[PDB]
Order: sequence, then C-alpha cells, then structure tokens
Amino acid sequence: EEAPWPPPEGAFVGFVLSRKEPMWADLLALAAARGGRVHRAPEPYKALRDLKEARGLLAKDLSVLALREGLGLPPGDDPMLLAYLLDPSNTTPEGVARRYGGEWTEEAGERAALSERLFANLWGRLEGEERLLWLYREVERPLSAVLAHMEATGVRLDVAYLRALSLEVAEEIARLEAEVFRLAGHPFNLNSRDQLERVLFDELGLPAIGKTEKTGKRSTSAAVLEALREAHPIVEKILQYRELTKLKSTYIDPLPDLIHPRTGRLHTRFNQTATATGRLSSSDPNLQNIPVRTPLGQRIRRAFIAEEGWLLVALDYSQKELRVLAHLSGDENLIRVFQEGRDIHTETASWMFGVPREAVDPLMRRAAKTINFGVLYGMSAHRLSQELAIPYEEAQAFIERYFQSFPKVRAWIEKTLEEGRRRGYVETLFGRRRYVPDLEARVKSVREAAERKAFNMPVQGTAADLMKLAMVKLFPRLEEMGARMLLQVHDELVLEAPKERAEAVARLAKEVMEGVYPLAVPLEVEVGIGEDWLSAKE
DNA sequence: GACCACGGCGCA
DNA sequence: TGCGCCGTGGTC
Ligand SMILES: Nc1ncnc2c1ncn2[C@H]1CC[C@@H](COP(=O)(O)OP(=O)(O)OP(=O)(O)O)O1
Ligand SMILES: [Mg+2]
Ligand SMILES: [Mg+2]
Ligand SMILES: [Mg+2]
Ligand code: NA
Repeated sequence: EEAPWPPPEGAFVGFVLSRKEPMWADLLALAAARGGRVHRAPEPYKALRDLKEARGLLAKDLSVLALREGLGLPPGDDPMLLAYLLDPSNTTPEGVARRYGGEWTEEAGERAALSERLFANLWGRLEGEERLLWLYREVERPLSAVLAHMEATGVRLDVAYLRALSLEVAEEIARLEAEVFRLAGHPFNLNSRDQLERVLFDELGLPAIGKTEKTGKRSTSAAVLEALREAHPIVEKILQYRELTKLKSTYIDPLPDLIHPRTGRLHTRFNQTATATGRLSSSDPNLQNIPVRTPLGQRIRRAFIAEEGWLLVALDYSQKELRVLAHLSGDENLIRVFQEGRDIHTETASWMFGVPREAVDPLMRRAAKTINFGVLYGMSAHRLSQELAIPYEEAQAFIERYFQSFPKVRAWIEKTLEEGRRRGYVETLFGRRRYVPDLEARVKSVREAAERKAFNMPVQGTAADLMKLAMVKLFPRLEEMGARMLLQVHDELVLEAPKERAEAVARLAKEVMEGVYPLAVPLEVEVGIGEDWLSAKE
C-alpha cells in the first residue's frame, strides 16, 4: 500500500480540486499509485513539480492546472478516454467506476489507485479492438494535450465593449417590455413562460398550437409564436424581446465577470468525453454557442479579440457534414457537386425550385440549407413546414424530391439502419461506435426516434473525428510558428498568431485542415484574419 | 446558499 | 442530430 512521495516513473495520478474548473481550482490534494502502492503528497502544489506527466482519470484537468502554474505537465493515458471509446455513454469517472468496478471517491490516493485499476481493466477490454486503439493513440490521447493548452491559454475579451453593449440592449429591452405591457393592458413577468401563456391564450385568446412535452402546457416557443406573427402585434414584440434578453442574460452579462485574474483572459473547458457522437463540448462558459447568425447576435462576436500585437485566424470547413455524407453514402450527384467546386446549397435550391443555378436567390438558398440539414437530422415534414413556413404537403414534396436527386443517401440510411439493427451499434468512418438501443422497438415513435439518432451519428461523428485529427496535426506546426489554438466550434477553429506571422499561419492551417484525410470529395476551408472574431470571419 | 426539472434557445 | 446555460418555479 502506502509509500513515500515522490512516486516512481509511470505512476498514475489522483487529485482533488476545490471546484470542477481547473483554471479556477485550488489543488486540494495530489497522490500517485503504481503496483497498487499509493504515494500521497504532503503539499500538493510543490509535489506537482515532481511529476513528468499527468497519467490517470481526468488527466487533462490536472494538466490545465499545471500549465496555469507555469509547469509543463502533459496529459498522457486517461482511462476516461478508453471508456469513452468503448462506449460514448461512458462520460464521467463516477459512471465508469460504477460500470466497470470500483468507486469514485473524494480522496486523491483512492482516485490514483482507481485510475491505475481502471486503466488495466479498460486497456484489456480494448485488446484486439484495433480501430478503437488507433483512435485512442492517434486522436484522443494526443488531442488531450492540445485541449489542455487551449484551456490554459484562454481568449481575450473586450469587457468595456460588452459593458457598453449591455446598456444599449437594456434600453431596447425596456422599450419592448413597455410595448408588450401596453398591448396586454397590464404588467407581468415577460420572462415567465407560464405567465405569458395565460396572457396570450387566455386573456388575448390567440389560438394555442402545440403543447409542451413533459407537462402539456400550451407552448410559447419561437416556433409557435412565429406562426402567430400576424395574429397579433404583441407576438412580434415578444419575439424581439426574447432575442435581446437571450443575448443579455446568456452572453453580455455573464462573460465579463469570468475574466481570470492572472491571465486576464476567458477560459472555457473542452470536455472530451461528453457526447454520444464523438464531438467535443464546451462549458464554464460554453464558447461553442456564441451568437453569429443575426446582426444583433453577431455583435457579441466583436467582443472576442486578439492579444495586443496578435490577430485571430478563423478557419471553418465549408458544408462539412454534407461533404462527409457525400463520402459515406457515395451518392454520385452529391460527390459531383463538391468535385466540380459548386455550392451544394445553391445546386440543391436549383433542383428544389424552378432552377437554374443563376436564378437561385438568397431566400431559396436559405431554404435549401434547411432541407439539407433536415436530411442530416431526419427532421419531419411537419418541422420542415414550420421552418420554411410552407404548407405541410409542400415540405413533404421537398423531402421526396431530395431523395430523387440524391438516391444513394436513402440507400445509405437504410444500409446503416440495417447493420445497426444487427450489431446494436453504428460507427464513423474511423470506427468510433455509438450503441443505439430501440432500433427494433415495437412502438413506432420510439423506434423512429432511435433510427434518426443512429443514421445521424456516422455523419456527425466522422466530422468530429476529422476535426479532432486536424487539431492533433495542426498543433505542433502552430507551436513551431509561435501561434496558438484557442477555440474549436465543431466545424471551425480559432487561432491566435503574432501579426507578422498571421498570414503564414492562416495559409498553413488551411492546408493542414483541408488535407487532414482525403475523401471522395475535397474538404474546403474558408479562412479569415482579424483583430476580433467577427471581423476575422472573411 | 444550494439543488432540480422544465421550457426555451444559442451554436454546430 | 448533438450539446450547455438561461430564468422560473419549486424545494431543502
Ligand atoms: N439553421 C440551422 N439548423 C440546423 N442546423 C444548422 C443550422 N445552421 C447551421 N447548422 C449546422 C449545420 C451546418 C453547421 C454549420 O452551419 P453553416 O451555416 O456553416 O452551414 P453550411 O453547410 O456550411 O452552409 P454555408 O455556411 O455555406 O451557408 O451547423
Ligand atoms: Mg458554413
Ligand atoms: Mg459557423
Ligand atoms: Mg433540458
Ligand atoms: Na412525446
């Protein structure tokens, strides 16, 4: 059992933080284990210097805290990553111990011993799983070191800008609230959907379309209000009000208060075992849902800036998941569109409408996007009729016309579900698996929900695999050029480069990303450079 | 002060 | 399709 600090080489680490965010955490305890023998650090911060590598459960979090302290402690093996590859429903140390053995406690020594035991257990289970092993060695394990650097680096925020924006938005919010109260004939809490439901459907007697899932209230969702956009002018004002309060409560107000005292920057967490499909997620705060789609929303992006003397480089894969779908399905028409360098959404609109290529306006292109994404998500003709604001039968017609233009997409969905029923799981191009139960359920709604999850995963997950692999390849090149990787948003990366290097970094990053893994179609990357995230989008 | 479920909505 | 965070309403 016990033995004196320091631990031997290759030992597994255990640690306890005062809070979940490693950039903010006090390191309460540090221990290590090897051969079941546990070493406990008398003083954790000092002991941190004695480690060569962070090897154990949640290795990346310890590495981030180390980098914060000025120490170069790279994360190595982590049983969480092995478990996540075996089955992406394995998302937490608590859950992994419960499933495979042992107990996740709040004591660093026990956590270190548990890390060692779970590693041996899960490594053995991956014996012979060559494609999952490749993902571990070539994507996930090296990716964790990249993520550690991204987290510790953080991103600079224009706090003064957001403070000013806050005053501006507040004035607009107050104006709209007054108008809404005027139309309703009395004040209420406009932020309470319960109070709004009564006002709209009981007091003003507007027709109530949909109901909410768990409790069966009359919905006030944007989708419901959209269809009432003329049944009363109060609805227009409510939707405007909601857009602004969303921006204010979620981004404008909270973000400026999260600037770190040492770095003077904002630090997110990139969670590596958090999704069913192999995507990353981001939290504390989430920087993967910064507004960008509307003019009002875009203003938030201006707040994300480069260090003095640096620039942001923003790179995004064009129509990434549709290119992946083209590769997986082998559809000749999809592949041809991308091969010919044509715009997939415009080619789709030309076919979905009266054509030709040149006659496709901005409205039609936006409609084609909606149809295309619908296909990816298996969205219903009802949902599509809502989004497009067209009759139900017209949305039905569009979905059928889609599969006429891209027939092998339908065949691919069927092949994917056929094999999924047989094997109990589906997989990405590189062999990342998701176990999807209920593919043969006897209740149609349950079965069909499982089907949509199952055929989407190889697309979403292959795209995630390719992005992760691109990050692993790109990081070392950026290091050699004195540049930094800051953010990933699924199909997009944001880098930071000294001004004099930015052009060279952008050129190299584009080539690394486009060439990450050749497919039946080219991967195209759009790149922009600017002093802020909005202006960088070029 | 802290926890939660729900409806709702931001991004991919 | 996949996420994480918001305020409200409720609770301990
Ligand atoms: N309104 C929406 N609904 C569902 N998914 C959406 C979406 N908007 C985006 N996504 C998802 C799906 C795609 C991904 C990125 O959105 P891009 O805007 O970049 O769509 P892209 O295919 O590249 O078309 P392009 O940019 O040339 O107009 O996020
Ligand atoms: Mg795009
Ligand atoms: Mg984007
Ligand atoms: Mg929820
Ligand atoms: Na239901």
